[PDB]
Amino acid sequence: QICPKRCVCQILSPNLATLCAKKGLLFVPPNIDRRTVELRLADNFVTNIKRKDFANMTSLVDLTLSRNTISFITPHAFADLRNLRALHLNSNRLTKITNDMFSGLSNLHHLILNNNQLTLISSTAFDDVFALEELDLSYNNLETIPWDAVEKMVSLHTLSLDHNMIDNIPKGTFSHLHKMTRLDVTSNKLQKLPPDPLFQRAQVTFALSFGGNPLHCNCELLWLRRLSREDDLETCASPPLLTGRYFWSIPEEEFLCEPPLITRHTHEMRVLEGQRATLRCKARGDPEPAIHWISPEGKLISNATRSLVYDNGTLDILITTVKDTGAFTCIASNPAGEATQIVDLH
Amino acid sequence: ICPKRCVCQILSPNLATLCAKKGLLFVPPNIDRRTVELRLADNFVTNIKRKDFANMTSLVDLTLSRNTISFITPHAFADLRNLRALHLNSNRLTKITNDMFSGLSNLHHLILNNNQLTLISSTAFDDVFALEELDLSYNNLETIPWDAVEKMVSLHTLSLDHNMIDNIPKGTFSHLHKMTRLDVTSNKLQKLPPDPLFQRAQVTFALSFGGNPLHCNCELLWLRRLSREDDLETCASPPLLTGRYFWSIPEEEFLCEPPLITRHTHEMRVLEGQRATLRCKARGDPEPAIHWISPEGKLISNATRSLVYDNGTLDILITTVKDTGAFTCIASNPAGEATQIVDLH
Amino acid sequence: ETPPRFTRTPVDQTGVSGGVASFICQATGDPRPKIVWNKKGKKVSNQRFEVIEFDDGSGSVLRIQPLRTPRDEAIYECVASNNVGEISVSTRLTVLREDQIPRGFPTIDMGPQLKVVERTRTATMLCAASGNPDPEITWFKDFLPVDTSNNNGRIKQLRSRGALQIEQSEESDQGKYECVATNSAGTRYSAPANLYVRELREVRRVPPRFSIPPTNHEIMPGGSVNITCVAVGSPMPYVKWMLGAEDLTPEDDMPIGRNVLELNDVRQSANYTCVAMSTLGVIEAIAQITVKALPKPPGTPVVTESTATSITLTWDSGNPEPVSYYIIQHKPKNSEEPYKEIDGIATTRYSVAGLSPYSDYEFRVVAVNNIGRGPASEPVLT
Amino acid sequence: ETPPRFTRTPVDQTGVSGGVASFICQATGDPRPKIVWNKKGKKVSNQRFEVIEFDDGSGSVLRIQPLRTPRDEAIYECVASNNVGEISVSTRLTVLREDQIPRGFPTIDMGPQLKVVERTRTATMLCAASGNPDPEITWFKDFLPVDTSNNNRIKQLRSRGALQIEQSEESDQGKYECVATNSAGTRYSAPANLYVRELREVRRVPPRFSIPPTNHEIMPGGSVNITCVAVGSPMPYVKWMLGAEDLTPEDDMPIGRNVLELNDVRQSANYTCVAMSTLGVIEAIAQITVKALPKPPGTPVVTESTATSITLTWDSGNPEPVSYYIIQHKPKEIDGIATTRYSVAGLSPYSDYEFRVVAVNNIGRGPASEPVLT
Ligand SMILES: *[C@@H]1O[C@H](CO)[C@@H](O[C@@H]2O[C@H](CO)[C@@H](O[C@@H]3O[C@H](CO)[C@@H](O)[C@H](O)[C@H]3NC(C)=O)[C@H](O)[C@H]2NC(C)=O)[C@H](O)[C@H]1NC(C)=O
Ligand SMILES: *[C@@H]1O[C@H](CO)[C@@H](O[C@@H]2O[C@H](CO)[C@@H](O)[C@H](O)[C@H]2NC(C)=O)[C@H](O)[C@H]1NC(C)=O
Ligand SMILES: *[C@@H]1O[C@H](CO)[C@@H](O[C@@H]2O[C@H](CO)[C@@H](O)[C@H](O)[C@H]2NC(C)=O)[C@H](O)[C@H]1NC(C)=O
Ligand SMILES: *[C@@H]1O[C@H](CO)[C@@H](O[C@@H]2O[C@H](CO)[C@@H](O)[C@H](O)[C@H]2NC(C)=O)[C@H](O)[C@H]1NC(C)=O
Ligand SMILES: *[C@@H]1O[C@H](CO)[C@@H](O[C@@H]2O[C@H](CO)[C@@H](O)[C@H](O)[C@H]2NC(C)=O)[C@H](O)[C@H]1NC(C)=O
Ligand SMILES: *[C@@H]1O[C@H](CO)[C@@H](O[C@@H]2O[C@H](CO)[C@@H](O)[C@H](O)[C@H]2NC(C)=O)[C@H](O)[C@H]1NC(C)=O
Ligand SMILES: *[C@@H]1O[C@H](CO)[C@@H](O)[C@H](O)[C@H]1NC(C)=O
Ligand SMILES: *[C@@H]1O[C@H](CO)[C@@H](O)[C@H](O)[C@H]1NC(C)=O
Ligand SMILES: *[C@@H]1O[C@H](CO)[C@@H](O)[C@H](O)[C@H]1NC(C)=O
Ligand SMILES: *[C@@H]1O[C@H](CO)[C@@H](O)[C@H](O)[C@H]1NC(C)=O
Repeated sequence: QICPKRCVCQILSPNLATLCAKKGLLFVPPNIDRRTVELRLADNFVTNIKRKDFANMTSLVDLTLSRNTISFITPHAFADLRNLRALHLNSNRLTKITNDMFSGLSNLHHLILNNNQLTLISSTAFDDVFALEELDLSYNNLETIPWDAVEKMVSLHTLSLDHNMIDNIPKGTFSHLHKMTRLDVTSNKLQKLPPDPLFQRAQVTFALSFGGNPLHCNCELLWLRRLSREDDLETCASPPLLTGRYFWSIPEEEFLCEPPLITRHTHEMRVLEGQRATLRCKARGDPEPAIHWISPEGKLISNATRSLVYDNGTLDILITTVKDTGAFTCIASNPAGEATQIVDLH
Repeated sequence: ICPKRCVCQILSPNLATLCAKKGLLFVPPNIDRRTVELRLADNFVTNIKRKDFANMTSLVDLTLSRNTISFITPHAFADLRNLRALHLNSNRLTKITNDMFSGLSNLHHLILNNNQLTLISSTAFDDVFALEELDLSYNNLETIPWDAVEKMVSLHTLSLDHNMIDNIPKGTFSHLHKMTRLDVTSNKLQKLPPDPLFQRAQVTFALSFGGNPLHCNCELLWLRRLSREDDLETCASPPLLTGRYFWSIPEEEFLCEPPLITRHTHEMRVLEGQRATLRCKARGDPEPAIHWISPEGKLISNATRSLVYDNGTLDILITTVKDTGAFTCIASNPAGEATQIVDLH
Repeated sequence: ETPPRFTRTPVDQTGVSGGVASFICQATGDPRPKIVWNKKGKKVSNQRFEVIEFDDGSGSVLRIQPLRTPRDEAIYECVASNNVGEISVSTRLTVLREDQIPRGFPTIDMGPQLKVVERTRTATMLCAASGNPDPEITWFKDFLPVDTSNNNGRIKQLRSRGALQIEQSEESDQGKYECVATNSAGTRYSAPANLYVRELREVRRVPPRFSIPPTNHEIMPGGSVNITCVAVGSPMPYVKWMLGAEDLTPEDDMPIGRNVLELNDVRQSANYTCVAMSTLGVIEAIAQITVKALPKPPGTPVVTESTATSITLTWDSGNPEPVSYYIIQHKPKNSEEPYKEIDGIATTRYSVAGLSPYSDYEFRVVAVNNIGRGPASEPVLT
Repeated sequence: ETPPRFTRTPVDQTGVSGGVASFICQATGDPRPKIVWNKKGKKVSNQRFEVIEFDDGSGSVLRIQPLRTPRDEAIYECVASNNVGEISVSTRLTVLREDQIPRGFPTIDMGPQLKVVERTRTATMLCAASGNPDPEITWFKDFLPVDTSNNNRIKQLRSRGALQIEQSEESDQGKYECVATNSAGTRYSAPANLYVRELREVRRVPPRFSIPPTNHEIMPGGSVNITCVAVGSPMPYVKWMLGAEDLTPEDDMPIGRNVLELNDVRQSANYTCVAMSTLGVIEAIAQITVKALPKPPGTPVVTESTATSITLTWDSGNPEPVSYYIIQHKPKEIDGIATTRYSVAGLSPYSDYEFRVVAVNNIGRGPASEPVLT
């Protein structure tokens, strides 16, 4: 029944809606009816929100904070919004996305964060909105997002990343997300794209846009080339021989990959009696090879005790044991090559 | 003559190179240096180098709108002696160093809207003093080199639609008679200086100052007496006026407060040449201005032999043998001139 | 008719480039002398030059803004001409550049700031200057010189700070007030300052008064207490806290009307002073904060009842604060051994039973409160 | 006609939740046995359950994705039925949760990554596993099991159970999954699409030095840029070695052209220029020798002496050859003496002289030797 001054709140059965768009507000209205259901604070000038603002608003199903000067959000301020379905935080000055923000938003289906200055998104910050349908993170400064939380969003259909600086993207994503119908990743810093059956459905139901990206046109992107999509002015960046030319203007036979080659490995080493033994093995190629090591029989552990692994191509066994001598062999995984060399220790 | 994927047409008398919406990742390597118009709008260039716009002397109009530019090499916009219009809107620029716009005398149009500008180094505009338009809307700016702006007599349009500007000097817009439009919406302005250009905004000149944390005192009474149209302006302080519209408040409610000295030093005995610090502070709306007087004159500011103004503290460094006399603390204010006295020995 | 006679002739002033220079000229006669300004026998034409007619219409003021050099370094003349006659006087203008400023040139130490005073009240435009020799102060309202000749009652220049005290302000006082310093070296103008005059605000002026005085308190050692002090009135007073010599609150953060001091770790009893101050005087108030300490020794126990094997003791509390219980110390007459204590006495009387026949005993009483145990009182023999 | 006979019956598999489990079933007969999968006498209906028909049409594969528990813990049966008869066999399914995983359960140490091989070339899908006991590796192409029974094109490697596909073809394109299985249970690995492209035909030419490292002679403590250029397809990685030690960290290695920037050369030593591609390793040597100042020659000895002439003889006093010598004389220097002997003429009769000899080479002028009286 009670709506703040300068606000036009209308009552319709059975839900109360409070409209406060374009009112020149400097901060959130102090006395908004807590049993409201729709709240429009769009096109105002609010700088920051407090817990007391949206404290007891349980019946709220739609909140609109579009086009403001919001720079900071109180932790646990979006709490008690159990029935909130749509949230609009577009066009603001948000910097970070902490877990305390969107905690308790189970029924949230629409989450909009476009046209902001997002730099970092803390992990598990999306582990409560796992049942949303739309996520707009376009026009930001993001490079990485909590992908693990995204994979748990089966009901997702629209993911917007129109303008960012995203480094790369995991391969295991879009597995359970069968509901995906639109994905835009234009204007980012993506080097490659993982193969997915949803992308096979984009030939002439699903509409994707990947233009304006520093594509690494190798054999790892051949699947997308065979895909006969319409030209969206995509452009390659590497190899240098393909730099500049359109992604669709390049024949399928020119998307080549290179088999690895081990440059240098340790010839022999004498670190018995348990002294620290450091082994060296490295290989190069396009794309970058994957170095794995073998014992006389079997392969060792990754990032754990008794073994050092992956990048650097260097085995460090910390304090070695007295008897670890045998036959060790270095390999290099690649979409087109499997180069290898051997090294003995005593 | 013209790079691949680019449609550069030759029409009398100026050469134009068009490369809009081409998905470019960086500046085309072989653009004709004797070009006059260059459109690189709606692309995806990340950074510019000196070799890009090195010898483009005949260039009069450059358009780099809607890109992903985050860094530009110093002295890359050099040798653009005949450049009149520059469009750098919708990008990811962070800082404005002096090396950027150095040598752009003939620049009339400078556009920097929709960016992430945090700092603008001084004297960075001391070469574009003859521009006609400056768009700095939609940024993170709080202060700009006003000194460089005052030397822009031919200015008519200054856009600041969305920023975080603290305040604005009073001496500006003096010689800038050509000003016809100034927008300062959505900022953090506390007050506005009185200027004859604002008197010309009654019902030629169009100003917008909505969405600001206005400090509705008697210092803004001149703007209230000005019977402009309601642009949804809202006051923030004093708390008694917080929330209500700027135009819904009568002129008689815009009040100021006379200063009052809270605490002052009773007496002082500063022999042995030690530092003599006196304390005097006053409160009011708006904040008073503390000045000190000698027996008949006032001392120097922020220079040798005297410490002054803010903190409200006279520090005479190493005091002399004979500085005893009558000293008096004052507090300037639009409505009050309270004062008290203190002696030293 | 009467030929024009100069009532006030323009003088040679030396201004600085980028500044402002104004020349005054007015004369009388029949008919009224129409004054025209000329340069090299030619009337002024440039936009930067503007002529302002006096209210009398008997004179005009030539204002040059801004000043440049050597574009404006020339000789100008003022021609006052009517039907009966025509007269003229010449004067020189010197515009020194920024690199020509001498040591001892007039400097605005403090220019006039924006001021607003209600109608029929005193207005005070402030200004200050320095240099060699000491420059004198002249004011310029609406590009016109201010008549501060003698003490009339309306507009007076102050002398022992050449301020512009305008008593009984009115509608006509609204305008742009400029400050001007001038000596033998040259002339410098100050920053403009708009003066606005509003209607009288009928507000009741009431001195500061404590609405809620600081109530006394008694807190245990190393505790905490919220002491509140509230003052009201128009104008509202700024309330602070002092311990007599020292102040607690910073002079930047002083609350209005209500000040609540949040104490912590109270070590020693002391009085704190609550001071509220407005423009109508300064009032004070005292808050009593006392620390409760160990109990004082009770009244000397007196043998009220006495038998062969039992002795009843009675005593006074000897304390302003309530006592929890008492502890009776007891030992034989000449016993040089440590006392024996009877704990758990909720009353002021207790009967010590189990004594020896024909034996004198010594009894002491100790008081114990919430804090702890105090000293023992003087004993009693029997 | 002949009633259906099971040639291979599905077995009890223990999968994990969130993973994938597939059951195989195929039989023969006339006509061909049309296989239908049933649960509790009911045909499968849920979306997560999918049946894949064999190429033969004599069997079908039931794929369950993803696995859940205990939602999917039940017994299933495979019914192969035709016109002449109908047969069926049952099997048990155990679905362990992530917090129910026993100690020693199969773990994918290395899953199959994306690979691309041209037509008529060797493809090698890799995989590895661990656990107790040691699980064996089975592959699943396009949700169907790969026939690697015996050496027939596609062979599983003897122990690292890779999938060596010799003579690749069009049909080889698909999704290759890796599966490990022991007595504890069954675990699937991450899928990996394999694509086959046309023959590229690139000329494979071993590394060859286009511009070999030229020899150099530098003064003591003199910096020098030695250049080494190699060409060929594919381009070789050129590096530099001091025989035992290397300069470049091998992380930043140029292609075709490598310029070594040396500094402060104190002692003569050999630098090795090595270029290496996939077609072998070649080597080259760059000569860096330090030229020094000449040592002072042997003390000059008066072999012959007359009234107006005195003959000088001396040793070179240098291991390296000396261009010429300079004789100092006074009661003035004589330049341009290409030999180790010189007769100083134009002297006064009965006069004692002092003689010094100085050596000069390509670098400059050395010290003067110890004098000699006469
Ligand atoms: C660095 O490069 C040099 C080639 O330019 C090599 O210089 C050689 O050093 C050798 C001695 O180690 C010399 O070999 C001798 O040659 C004579 C005949 O010339 C033989 O009678 C000797 O038996 C033989 N001695 C040995 C031990 O081989 C070479 O004369 C000399 N060659 C040149 C052109 O100078 C260096 O060998 C080489 N150093 C390394 C570590 O590789
Ligand atoms: C485990 O291996 C990974 C590399 O795969 C390392 O993870 C990195 O950790 C830092 C934070 O400490 C991140 O900023 C990097 O982005 C991670 N790198 C990658 C490629 O993800 C990690 O350093 C390893 N941990 C140990 C102990 O070796
Ligand atoms: C990659 O390379 C450098 C050495 O080239 C590693 O530096 C070593 O780090 C370990 C500690 O983790 C130290 O004990 C060694 O002393 C370091 N080696 C040297 C030569 O300084 C670096 O840690 C390596 N990083 C990874 C992920 O393997
Ligand atoms: C711009 O034009 C000038 C000359 O028109 C270029 O300067 C010449 O550059 C070449 C080598 O690139 C030299 O051989 C000439 O000696 C230079 N001439 C002069 C007068 O310096 C200049 O290189 C051009 N700018 C760029 C970035 O290439
Ligand atoms: C706080 O205020 C009370 C009230 O004045 C003080 O009590 C007085 O103390 C003096 C001696 O200290 C006595 O001579 C007076 O008779 C007392 N007057 C009253 C009304 O009690 C008290 O001493 C003060 N305490 C402190 C720490 O300043
Ligand atoms: C190797 O070659 C380079 C040029 O090819 C030499 O360049 C020197 O360093 C910079 C170039 O980055 C120039 O500004 C200097 O003027 C150059 N110095 C000289 C003496 O040319 C470099 O000298 C060479 N390096 C060595 C160790 O000899
Ligand atoms: C919210 O609801 C609770 C009732 O449990 C009430 O105590 C509290 O005061 C309310 N807060 C606000 C800001 O209305
Ligand atoms: C004077 O000095 C202080 C620091 O000493 C400085 O921060 C301040 O900006 C100066 N103020 C003026 C008016 O010069
Ligand atoms: C200004 O006030 C602060 C009090 O916090 C003091 O620390 C500082 O020394 C003062 N500055 C000067 C120059 O005295
Ligand atoms: C007294 O001050 C403390 C400060 O923490 C606060 O918690 C408490 O609520 C206050 N109590 C009252 C009555 O103001």
